Amino acid sequence: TQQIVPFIRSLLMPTTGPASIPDDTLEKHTLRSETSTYNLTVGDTGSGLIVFFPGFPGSIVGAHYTLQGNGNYKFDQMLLTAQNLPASYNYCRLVSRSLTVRSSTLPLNGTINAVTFQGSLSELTDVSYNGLMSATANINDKIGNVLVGEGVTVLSLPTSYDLGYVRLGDPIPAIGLDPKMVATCDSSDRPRVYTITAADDYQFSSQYQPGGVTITLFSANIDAITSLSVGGELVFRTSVHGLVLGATIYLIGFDGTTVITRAVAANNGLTTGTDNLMPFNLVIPTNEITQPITSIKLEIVTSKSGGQAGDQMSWSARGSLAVTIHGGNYPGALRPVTLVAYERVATGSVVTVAGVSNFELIPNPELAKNLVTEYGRFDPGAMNYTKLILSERDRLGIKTVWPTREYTDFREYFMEVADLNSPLKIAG
Amino acid sequence: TQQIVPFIRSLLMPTTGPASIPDDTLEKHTLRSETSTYNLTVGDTGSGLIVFFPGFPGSIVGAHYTLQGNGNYKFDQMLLTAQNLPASYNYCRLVSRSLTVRSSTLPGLNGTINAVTFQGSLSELTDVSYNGLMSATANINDKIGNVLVGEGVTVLSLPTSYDLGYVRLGDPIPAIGLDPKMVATCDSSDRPRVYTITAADDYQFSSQYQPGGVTITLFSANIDAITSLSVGGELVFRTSVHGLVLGATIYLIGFDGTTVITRAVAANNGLTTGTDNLMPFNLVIPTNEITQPITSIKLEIVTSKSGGQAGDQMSWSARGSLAVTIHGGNYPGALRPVTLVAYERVATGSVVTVAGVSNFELIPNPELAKNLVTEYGRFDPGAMNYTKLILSERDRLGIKTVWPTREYTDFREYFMEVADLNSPLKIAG
Amino acid sequence: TQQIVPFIRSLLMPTTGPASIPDDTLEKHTLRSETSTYNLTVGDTGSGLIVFFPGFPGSIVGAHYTLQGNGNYKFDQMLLTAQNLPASYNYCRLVSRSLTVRSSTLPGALNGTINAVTFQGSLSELTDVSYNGLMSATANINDKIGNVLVGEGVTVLSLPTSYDLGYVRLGDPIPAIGLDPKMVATCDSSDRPRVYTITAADDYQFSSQYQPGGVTITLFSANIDAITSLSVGGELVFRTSVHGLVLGATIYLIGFDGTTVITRAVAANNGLTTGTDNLMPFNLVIPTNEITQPITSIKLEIVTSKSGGQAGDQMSWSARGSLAVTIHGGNYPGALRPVTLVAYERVATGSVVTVAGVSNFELIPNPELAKNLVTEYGRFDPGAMNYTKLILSERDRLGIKTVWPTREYTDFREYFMEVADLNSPLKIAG
Amino acid sequence: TQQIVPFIRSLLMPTTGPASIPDDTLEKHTLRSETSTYNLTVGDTGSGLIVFFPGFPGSIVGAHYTLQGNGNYKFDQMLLTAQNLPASYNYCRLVSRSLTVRSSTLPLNGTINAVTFQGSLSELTDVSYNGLMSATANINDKIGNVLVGEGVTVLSLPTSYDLGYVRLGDPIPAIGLDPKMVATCDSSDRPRVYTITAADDYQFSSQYQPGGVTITLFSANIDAITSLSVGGELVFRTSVHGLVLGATIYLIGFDGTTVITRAVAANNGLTTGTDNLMPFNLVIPTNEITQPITSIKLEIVTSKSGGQAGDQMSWSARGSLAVTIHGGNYPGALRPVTLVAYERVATGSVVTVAGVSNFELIPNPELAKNLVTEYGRFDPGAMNYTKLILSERDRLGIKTVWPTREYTDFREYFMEVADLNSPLKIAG
Ligand SMILES: [Ca+2]
Repeated sequence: TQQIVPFIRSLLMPTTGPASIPDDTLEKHTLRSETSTYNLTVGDTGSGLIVFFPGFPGSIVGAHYTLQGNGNYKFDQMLLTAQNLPASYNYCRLVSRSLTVRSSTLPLNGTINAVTFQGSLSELTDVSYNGLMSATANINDKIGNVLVGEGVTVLSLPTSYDLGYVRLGDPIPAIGLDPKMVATCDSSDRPRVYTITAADDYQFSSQYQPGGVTITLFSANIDAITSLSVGGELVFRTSVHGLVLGATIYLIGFDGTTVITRAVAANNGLTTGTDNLMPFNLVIPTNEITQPITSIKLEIVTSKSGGQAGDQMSWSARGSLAVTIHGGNYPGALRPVTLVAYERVATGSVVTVAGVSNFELIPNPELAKNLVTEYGRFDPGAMNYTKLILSERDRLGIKTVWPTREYTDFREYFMEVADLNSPLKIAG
Repeated sequence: TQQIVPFIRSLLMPTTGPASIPDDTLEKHTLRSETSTYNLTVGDTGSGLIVFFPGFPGSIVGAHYTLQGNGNYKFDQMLLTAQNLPASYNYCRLVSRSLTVRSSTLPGLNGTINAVTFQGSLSELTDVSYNGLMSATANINDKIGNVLVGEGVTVLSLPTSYDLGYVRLGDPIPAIGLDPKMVATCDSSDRPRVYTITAADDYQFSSQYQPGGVTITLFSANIDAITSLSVGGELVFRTSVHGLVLGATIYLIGFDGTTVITRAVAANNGLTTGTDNLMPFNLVIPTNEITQPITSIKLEIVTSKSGGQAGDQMSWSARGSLAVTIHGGNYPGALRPVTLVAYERVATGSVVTVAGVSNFELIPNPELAKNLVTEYGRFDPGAMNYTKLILSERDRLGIKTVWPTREYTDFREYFMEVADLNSPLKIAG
Repeated sequence: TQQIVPFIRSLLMPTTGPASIPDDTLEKHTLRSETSTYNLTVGDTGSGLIVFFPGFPGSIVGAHYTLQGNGNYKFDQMLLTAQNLPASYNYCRLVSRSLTVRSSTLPGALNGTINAVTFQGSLSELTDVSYNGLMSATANINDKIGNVLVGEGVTVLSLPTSYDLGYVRLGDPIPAIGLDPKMVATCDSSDRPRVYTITAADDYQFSSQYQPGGVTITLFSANIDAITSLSVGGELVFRTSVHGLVLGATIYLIGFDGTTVITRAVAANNGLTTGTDNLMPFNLVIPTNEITQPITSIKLEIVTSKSGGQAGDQMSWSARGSLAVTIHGGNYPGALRPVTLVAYERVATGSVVTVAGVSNFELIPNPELAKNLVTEYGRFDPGAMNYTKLILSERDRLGIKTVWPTREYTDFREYFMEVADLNSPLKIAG
Repeated sequence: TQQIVPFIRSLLMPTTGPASIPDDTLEKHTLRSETSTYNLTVGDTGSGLIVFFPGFPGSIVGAHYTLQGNGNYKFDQMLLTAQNLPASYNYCRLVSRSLTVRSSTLPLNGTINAVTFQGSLSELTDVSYNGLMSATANINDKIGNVLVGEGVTVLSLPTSYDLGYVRLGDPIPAIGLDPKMVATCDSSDRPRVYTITAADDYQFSSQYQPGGVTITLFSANIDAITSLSVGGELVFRTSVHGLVLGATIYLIGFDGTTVITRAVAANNGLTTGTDNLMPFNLVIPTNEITQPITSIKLEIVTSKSGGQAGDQMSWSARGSLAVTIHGGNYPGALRPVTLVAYERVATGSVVTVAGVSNFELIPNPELAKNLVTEYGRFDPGAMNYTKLILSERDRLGIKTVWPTREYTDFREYFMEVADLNSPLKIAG
């Protein structure tokens, strides 16, 4: 520390403002802060979960779920940046981010457990208040039973530097006959791909039914916050004449709710002694994803034209599908997740979220006319200092989740120099 | 500056030759320069536009458009590297590049130049007129106005990110096939760009019967492509009317409004009542089909009926989104920064001369690799820090992406004041 | 060199253990070593080829092929890491790797030599893979070694092809339930895909007389590379003047040994209508587990038959379209790219060619292991990367090879690594 | 640089005058400069090509070709030294050379592309204005789209030192009955040899023709500016009686034009069941070569004494030829070539060439009576300095082809000491 190092200051105290990442990604950019402010209402059980995406390169900060009588979560709302970055910028990179979670009202209130998990949302094996505590072995990535009144601070720590600029989901110039037409340029670099072999000569056998017989061929945990696509093909064989197949893909939210439902093939006759192809050509736009996607499943309906008492409908199925979630493997886009769980909070009280997110940004064409961009400030040793700090993360006690009181202490313990500027004022 | 720093020299004075980028991308490579030389002819209006892709990792340097009586641009030709890199190399990275635009011959001084570097791809520019260019950036060192054509302009490529991966060039891959016109390449793929177009969300179509059908343009959207791309996704059609037949075509439109590529996506396609009718998109567009930069995509649909009469009212509902993936499209330099050089008031028939040097890190193809030694880059510490410092002070140093050539020449000699032979190595021991 | 530099030590002497790569990719990770041990049996010809993927970010180390009487190679087995990384970890980055190849046992035989090269391309890109032909795959003298005695053996050392690489997703199983026992769901290496584009036809005219059973053609064949999952997309469009033509089409993915690895019917029994486009879409996804050996080429066959049929019937169609073969994470440096070939010949039939290696990784544990596996940011030492850059910059004058006569590598180890100095007065400090 | 180094000065600024090459070739010699001055006229297409032989040890500097409507070149003239060195000197060595090409009149004018190619003229795969640019990979051996008004400077850079003295094509004392008798002593050291196996049991078969049937047995690219010879033998076998063979060798110029035509065997009966020899004993003197030779071809005429409708004439041929071009492999004699191409220059305008060539020379016997010769000035470190400079050629930007403006700048940037001579004038 001398004066200090703008980047370290920004990284460890994001509410302080942005600084350019001192890596090798030399783009002309501009630096911005976006606040997040939410007043969430506590449900009947007095318990709930905030899912944060600490590294998300853009306006999505997290999602809030209330816990219900029956032990299920129920989606409340997305937690966003104050304004929608893709409306003004085309490219983006996360510099630093911190969020504060505490109670503000009562109609004192319970406790908080928090973890930073090194995987995407659907990968967590246990998301209960208590179960959170073992999502990492890292002591500085979990905090237990912090009083809600005092609150918790979530600090975003890096998962890789020299990251590319991410395209935001920015609207692209387009005209179309449909009012509800939407055209964007999506986060794409570093896609995540899931491959699901749904069937390898899977035999299906069942008696006839008016209305048909529905099965769930598979269900698989995947993650998506933004646009994705499904490709691939199932091949069906049969000895039985006049079978008609229906198939639907469901994308399921964290709360078990159907987020998206897409008929992949409806009313589709099967021919005897031939391959019957069922292609998958799904594109799911960002705006359709009303809450984080947590799993994908495929249902198949089998029915017969004629039909009787005992008819026995049978088919064989083979094939694999590929689920590409665009930009999904970009560190921060899905990957690190910070869960903040609260319980025993009085029903009707307010859980207050306040955060600052800092970005390197490239303006969209209209803003670029009035927004000057520059290469980052050069200070050598900024990156080495960051590397040193992170290297000593555990001995320094630099947490991703803090009791706010402890984070406040840390701020003043660190940051003991901010020294005006000695004789520039008297120099010459 | 001590002696100097090969990379800085190469970056600021590309005509000087190549140097390895001093980042962390440690590959065994070889360093090469490729010249670009063009003598472009000025059209009737005395006005035109050169689109440069200053950061393009490969042989595509830009494109020339003439401006026409009716105010439209008309494509002239691609501006390329002297030789086709993908014929000899498989992987590539741009080190540095500069280009010069000026007039040489006058027919039996000519006008002015405006230039900008725009931080987006070609189709993203809101205004591409000679005058309108000047506001594409707010950055004073990324625009230059009313430079005399005789003196000319210098385009200097400034970085948009280091630690970039090697890009696969569009290199031919060994292949045999029954078709003479068969082409197999391995394309720039890393860092794709993806556009998502929701063309319809229960869009109702309604119209009276027509012999030959009724054609509509469902959507049109600005996209960018110079190299291979693909279109995926699906539209779903519903209808109450029997015997409707659908035709659908995708058009990829050039900067000059011209159709570059036209692909029937579904021709003659009967719609069944009370069911989803699927129209999949499985398009792959190879690089060699893209004769000029793609600027927009549109989809037309033809609706016709088997029978047909006077008043028949054909109706359908449509739902679905498409995804346009342009391979390696988000790789910084591949589409992103664009430098426009516009000229006007140049006498018709005069020559606008382009001369450039492009510098590359390259990996040879298998046949060349047998005779082309590759190495890790020369190590000099502080090269990257010095680059970072220079760029950090870009504006106070006045390091432009577009220069009046005279000012760039001055800068060269102002900078580069040491190139000092090599003092007593010659007398050492 | 002072003490030394853990990373350089790991890079140049991988059997020594792992160290964090001193680049800018700051992830909380853990460091691990995985051994590779194989005892390969020499075939009838006394000759064979080991294909190594020195930079592979994961458990695939290489593949062994024996050479046969007829001059063809025949796949033996994949060479892997001791345990399957994707079963325990989700993300991975290669730190360093070295492998040893030597004779250990013989029947009865005093012959046997190794030629080896590191080729800066993927397997299918090599123009000549014969024992002798290897020697010209690079011009780099420190990337080839010739006629090393098999008894002494060869050392393959993995040298970097780029730092600041992203973590690669391993082919890790993803939680899934399904009606099929043989159901498999993974999250694959995807970042940095490789894409091949094949224009299979541009108004290609087909013409042939009728045949019971049909007339099969190979429309195209193209060299591609795949070790892990890939997909095929695109479309062919067929036109015809002849009524009642039925088309069959199959894609074959062919192994290095000319053997069919994967065969997928793309369209079987498919009637063509007169005066219209007839679409043949490609919607293929090939999962990793189906790829039993490295894929070296792709070909498409088309069968043309007619419902009726007679003596002279002349079946004709026109075809247009291109396909795209995406191999997931294929362009990630190391995934396909550098290949080291170790060829042996004149080894006595029935003798053992022994492979021993160590691979070092930066790893992120899967959710179950993450509960008990502490992860950290890498040890900071400044000048580690500069020192690496210096070393590599002077690679040729230092004689740092990717393929060594083992005896020469051993000498190099002791020539380098002349300081490992205990730790002077910490023991007496205060 | 101290004062400077005469040789480096001469090498980098040839217009400055000659200096002795500081190698080990210690001959008593004399130093001379010869200018080259040409005013070339631009043809109909406004386009043309100047071929320079930058290293030529003697009076041949280059050749000018105009480009024609049909895309062919047409030879204009040889570009020579001001006076014919072989008339006055017997031996010679090139020290340094520079030439300038620019427009001097109009009847504003076009552009120049230039390259130095490390091979002889006929070896260039592409000689078009645009194609030139890829003849080398060396950035300092090519220059693109230089304005003709400003012009280009060609600088000759070494291709080997410790070269022998070359015999010029000097006239030798001789008397003869023929007025047109010419006797010279030619550049011979380091011959270049081409070997052409024209036939290895090549079967010829064709129907009879009054006047015969002519074939071109082979055509091969070779290079010659000065004297050459053709040796070797073809052997013909046949089953057919009364066949008569004619054979002619053509040496073809760069412009596709026949430079030299020599009947090798005219009217030559073939005997059945025997080898029929056709020897090659050609000597081509320098003075017959009116423009650079670019290829050699051999035509054979086959005719029959009798002759009818269908007669079928057949022969088998075997043998190889050797083309020796005297002194051809002497570095500079054929080897490096610098091409200066211009286009878009107005028809009728003058392209002006001005150059200086510097030589080490040994006078002919008559001049030797009045021309003092000496061993070169000794300065140690001259050669090391040259080696250093050339070793750093690319970082110093020492080009073989320059935009003249850039070369002029270089001259004044270099050559910053030429310091009179401080107190010799005041010494003692
Ligand atoms: Ca870096």
